[PDB]
Amino acid sequence: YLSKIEELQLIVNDKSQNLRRLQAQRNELNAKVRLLREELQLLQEQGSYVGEVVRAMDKKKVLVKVHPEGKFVVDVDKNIDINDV
Amino acid sequence: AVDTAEQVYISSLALLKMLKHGRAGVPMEVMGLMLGEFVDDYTVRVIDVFAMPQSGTGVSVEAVDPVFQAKMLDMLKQTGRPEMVVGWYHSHPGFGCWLSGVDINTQQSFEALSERAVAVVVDPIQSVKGKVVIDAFRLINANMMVLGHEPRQTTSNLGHLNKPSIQALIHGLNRHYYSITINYRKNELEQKMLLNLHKKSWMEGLTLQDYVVKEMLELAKNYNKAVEEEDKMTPEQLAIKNVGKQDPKRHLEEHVDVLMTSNIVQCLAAMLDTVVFK
Amino acid sequence: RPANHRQLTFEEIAKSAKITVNEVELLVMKALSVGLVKGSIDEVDKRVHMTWVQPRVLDLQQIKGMKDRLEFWCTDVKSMEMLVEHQAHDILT
Amino acid sequence: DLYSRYKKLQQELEFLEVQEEYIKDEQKNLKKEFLHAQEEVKRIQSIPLVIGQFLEAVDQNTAIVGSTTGSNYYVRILSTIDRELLKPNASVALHKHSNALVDVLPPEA
Amino acid sequence: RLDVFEKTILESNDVPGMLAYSLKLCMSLMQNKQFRNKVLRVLVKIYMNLEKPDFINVCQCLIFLDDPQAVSDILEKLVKEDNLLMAYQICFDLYESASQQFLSSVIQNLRTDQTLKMIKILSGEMAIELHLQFLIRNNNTDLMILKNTKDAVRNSVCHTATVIANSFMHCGTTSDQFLRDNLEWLARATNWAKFTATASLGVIHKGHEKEALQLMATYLPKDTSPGSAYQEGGGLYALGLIHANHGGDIIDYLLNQLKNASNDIVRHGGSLGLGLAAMGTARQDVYDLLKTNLYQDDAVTGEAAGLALGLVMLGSKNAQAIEDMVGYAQETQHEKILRGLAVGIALVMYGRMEEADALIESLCRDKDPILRRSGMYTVAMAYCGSGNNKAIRRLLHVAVSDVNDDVRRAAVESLGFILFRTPEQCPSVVSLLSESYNPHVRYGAAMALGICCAGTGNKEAINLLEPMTNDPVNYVRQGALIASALIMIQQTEITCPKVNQFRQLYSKVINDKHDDVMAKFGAILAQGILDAGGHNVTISLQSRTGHTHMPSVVGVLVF
Amino acid sequence: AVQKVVVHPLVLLSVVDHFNRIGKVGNQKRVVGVLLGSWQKKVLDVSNSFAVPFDEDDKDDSVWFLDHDYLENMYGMFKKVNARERIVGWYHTGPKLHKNDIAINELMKRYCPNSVLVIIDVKPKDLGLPTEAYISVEEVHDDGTPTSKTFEHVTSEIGAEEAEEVGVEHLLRDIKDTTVGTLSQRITNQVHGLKGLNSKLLDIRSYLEKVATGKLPINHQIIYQLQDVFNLLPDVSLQEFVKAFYLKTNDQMVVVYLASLIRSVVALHNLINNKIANRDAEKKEG
Ligand SMILES: [Zn+2]
Repeated sequence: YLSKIEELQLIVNDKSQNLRRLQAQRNELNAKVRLLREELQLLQEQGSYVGEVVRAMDKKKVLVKVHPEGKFVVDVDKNIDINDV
Repeated sequence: AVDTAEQVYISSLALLKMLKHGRAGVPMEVMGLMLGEFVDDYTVRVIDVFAMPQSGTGVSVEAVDPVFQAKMLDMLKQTGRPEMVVGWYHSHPGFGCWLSGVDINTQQSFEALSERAVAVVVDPIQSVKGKVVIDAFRLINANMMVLGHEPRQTTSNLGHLNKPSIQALIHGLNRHYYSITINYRKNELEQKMLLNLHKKSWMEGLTLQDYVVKEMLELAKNYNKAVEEEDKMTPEQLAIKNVGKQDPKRHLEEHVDVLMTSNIVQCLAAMLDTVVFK
Repeated sequence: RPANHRQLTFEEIAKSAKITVNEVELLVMKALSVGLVKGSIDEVDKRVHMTWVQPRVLDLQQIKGMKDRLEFWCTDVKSMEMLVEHQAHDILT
Repeated sequence: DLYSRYKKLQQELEFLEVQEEYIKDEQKNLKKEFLHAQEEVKRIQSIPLVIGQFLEAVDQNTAIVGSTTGSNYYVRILSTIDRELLKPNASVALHKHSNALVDVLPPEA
Repeated sequence: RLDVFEKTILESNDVPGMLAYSLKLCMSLMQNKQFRNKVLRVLVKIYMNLEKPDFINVCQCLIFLDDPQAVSDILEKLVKEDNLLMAYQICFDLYESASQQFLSSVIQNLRTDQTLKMIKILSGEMAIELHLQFLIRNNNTDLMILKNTKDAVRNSVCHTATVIANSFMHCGTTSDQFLRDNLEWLARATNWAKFTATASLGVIHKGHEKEALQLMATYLPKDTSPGSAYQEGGGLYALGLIHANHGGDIIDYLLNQLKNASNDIVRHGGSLGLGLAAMGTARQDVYDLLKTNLYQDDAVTGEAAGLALGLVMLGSKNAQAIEDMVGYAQETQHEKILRGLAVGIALVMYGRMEEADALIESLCRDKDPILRRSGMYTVAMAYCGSGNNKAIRRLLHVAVSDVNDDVRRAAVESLGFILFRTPEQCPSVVSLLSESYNPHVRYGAAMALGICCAGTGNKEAINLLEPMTNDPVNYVRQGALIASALIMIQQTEITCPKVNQFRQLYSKVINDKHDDVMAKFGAILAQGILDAGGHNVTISLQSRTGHTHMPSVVGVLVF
Repeated sequence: AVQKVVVHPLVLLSVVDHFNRIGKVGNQKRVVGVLLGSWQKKVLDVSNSFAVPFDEDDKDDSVWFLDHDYLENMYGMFKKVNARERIVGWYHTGPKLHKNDIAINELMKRYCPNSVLVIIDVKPKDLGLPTEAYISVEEVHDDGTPTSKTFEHVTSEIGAEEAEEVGVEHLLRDIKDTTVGTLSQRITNQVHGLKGLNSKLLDIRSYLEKVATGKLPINHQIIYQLQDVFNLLPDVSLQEFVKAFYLKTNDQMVVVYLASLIRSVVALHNLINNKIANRDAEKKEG
């Protein structure tokens, strides 16, 4: 029972895991604050403008008539529908 | 008869002459030739990128002066190294660094004679530090659709070259073009001395200069009051009696740190006379 | 004398300079015209104050024994540099 | 088991001693890289500011601006400007190349 | 101190097996090599002092105390006492869990009916060929997945992980099925699919030792005849695959094939094969000709030189392999040659546990992330388990504080080697590692989950990898793929309910054609490792005998 | 009367690759080259240079080699690439000088208003500054000999012009802007204290070797007339800044009043809103 108090009493010192739980959570927080601000090269290509659709037609095409411009028929992306037009 | 993922161990002077050639290279596009040595199949090196006269007429294949080639290599032969050309550079300093309609001829016009003749696109007139602005490609041709367009041998070099894959007409130009890999050499033979002069010079030269001190503190403390009253216009806005404010909208900062390091500077400046004197 | 009391009294001046009290003022205003020493001479105590001067030509024995100022400076500003850095040692960081 | 019940306690204890030392140092480095991230936000612009005006916002921090270039555009806008400062067609600042909001100026003309 | 120790091993009556599990428990709290060998050699002698002799003590002290003469003494007791049936522990643990260098030294010390079964246990071919019999008799294929992954073959992993799949299923089936079913899918061969289309015969023919040459009768080194030497070099590499750790003359015959006046066209695969063959045997001739392979100044065979020379000099502490391979490291003009030499000079010092500190500090002293990466591989092999903090402090410093992610990647591969013993705390530290900001180290954290928690029954690792395949980086999604294949070895659906989820889900994400083939690059390989054996076989990084199994460690870290 | 220039180390990387030439051509150990540029003001900027194939005899050290195949027609090249960046000087390594430097300067002085021998640093381990300039001087003596021409220390720096950090600050990958007062100041304390006081050890090298084994510039005219400036305050006991100690109370006035007041506002800054965020997190985590 001599040394048989000391390891369990050093387990009493394990609020270091909780104060560092806040610290590791803050690591995650501000590290992905950083990584979230790192996304902003997405800014650096595309001022992808508002489009002017009269109506769509078949064969996976639409009618976009751009804002001071004319009729330009194109294909669609994958995350919106011909139904969504 | 076989294709491997190549690599370009650059001399930094290549990109240095490209940045001079683009900075001073007034946004009219211009043309030159690249000078390295074809070391092996899976790597190439560029040891040199030389200069051109002011060919302000148009980028074309005719703009290469062969007597300038002869005298250039001759003046490299009376200097120490008689190396070999590896290809050609050019500059696209205005637009978004993608293959012009003359390049689509002169690339294969040059690599009809040379082996690889890798194009180099530059735009240092983008912005100042954080873009990586260099662009190189390897012309694949319609002769080589016999076997597949997949060297692949060492992977993740073309996988991290594939990681951007982003220019409009160039990812349109997956056809005719697969890029080449550009790493920057273990340059400690120069990075050593660039670091050493960089930090032995970019702090007060002989570094006994600042060791201005106090009227800048007068103006700075008047800053540090004139903005502190609007700093304290925030805890009144923290009195929302119960809760009437969406998230903290935090303006604690930017006046901790300025006060902190500025008056660290002032207290170590108060040190500085008791330091220099004894 | 390297030492202080650089607000010297006029007494050594009027003794060894063969000058009088009414002429120490001319003795140093003519030196203001000369321009090698520009003292802020006291005139409530009549003290001839020492400011910056043009020192000598050669003191070869003090070119050798300037160590008590030069090496003094070197090792003592070095030691006190080591002491400032040694008290702020482990914020090397 | 008085032979290894109490001595295996140190075994998985040394390791989180070392991680307890470690996460401190990782926080010591991420402040550096946070400063690098924040300064590298501002290397591209805010000397060369072009002028459009706001039109409408679709969603969170992404909106529509017409411009003094003639046409209209739909742009991802930063969290820098406060979310209500864009009610009229106010004098706003965009990018030459890549067209995104940096700042908004309320008066003009 | 051995005074109360000696009075309490010559003590009075309890179960003497207190001391038997106390062997492993003393080994569990062991810190040094100083009274480890002391207690290790005196408990076996207090079992020789107690009247009942023991065999688990020599089963442990042969692999921790490395005495080739005491096993010769009690093997004369195996010839004299004559009971082969109690002899199984010492005999086939000496076959099972012994170092090959210690195997050669112990068959040297031992030879001075069991008169020939003393040689037959050391060759130990009986378990090899009935293991091979198991590998031909048992099977459970999924060929529909092989076709729906065969749709995306290139000069890529599909051409290699189809044969990796049904060859980790069948290490030596001695039967053609992918040779038989097609030739045009086999006709997408360009230098690495050529190297693979001739090396895959020995891939699918692990073991089956005698019929190597007469099964590659077609693949003798004049019997291929394309215009390309890789279609004939990978075949001699496949001879090197078969002739692993038990050669005879064919080690020297691949050596002579390299020395039949042939430069870097046979060596293309045959040098890899030769180094794989004479692995750890510490030969001289292969070092003699790999010195001119080292000084080829061509890394297509030079990396084979560095790798194969590290292989033949496993844990050497040579005064000339270490120095004369670190010498060529600096003045070379490439660094994939330094990858070759990197893993070579890592493998040249294995498990020394206090010796290699001069080399680790000398190489992490330098500035090169490739050479510091070499140092991290070398500290992964010098240190495995011995978390004395002499590893982990500066190892963790350079692991996660450094500026280049490749040495960081090798360091998080080192973590899985120094953390094999108690994988309980390993979720609590590698889930923390997960939080990384960078692609290679995201992937390396996934690899730490993989090679660290290979045999575990963890579900938190799967819970980690699921957002790691919900990640825009494609190859950290393949890190989730391959690492989850390494968490789904050895275990079935009753172990964790994400097994069949990922089994059908990897085909489900290979249904998506618009993913990167880098995102599904090792998806065919995740299916193959997902049935490594068909859950028949498992990894052996730390054997159940008590001692680590070093060629498996070689396999995974060069893998 | 020249203070400082602006230095692009790009053609110093040309010094680096000519330092690669000389390691593998032959007997020429030191890097000697020619420094192009343009006088703009007392401040100046350099954009290009070149490196002569140079030899120098160890016997009768005034043996130069500056080829006009390498000067005139390469000058035509460098004139064809730009008319602006013409000659301004030359460069050689070491810190000191060799003998022939004066004549190598006077060779290309015929082309330039002031040719400069910036002595360059290829293996930087120095205690003071990097590469440094020397202007044409006529100081001769107070004795009146034929006119002196040994080009005197008329200094320089390493200035930074403009952008180039597309290359440079991407090529950093290591360094950080210290928010000054964050051991940047003690980097400076180390460098300026230690490197100015072993510069003072160079001064005691002067003031010991020029006392034991050193003649004619022993007290040249600028040793004693600057021992004046050394005799600003060298004094013996504690040097008695009697004015300056209550004047240093007047100094410490501003500093520690900003410490007390301002750092008490810093106490308010961290502590009050830290208690807000802290205790809200604490019990509103329930
Ligand atoms: Zn161009």
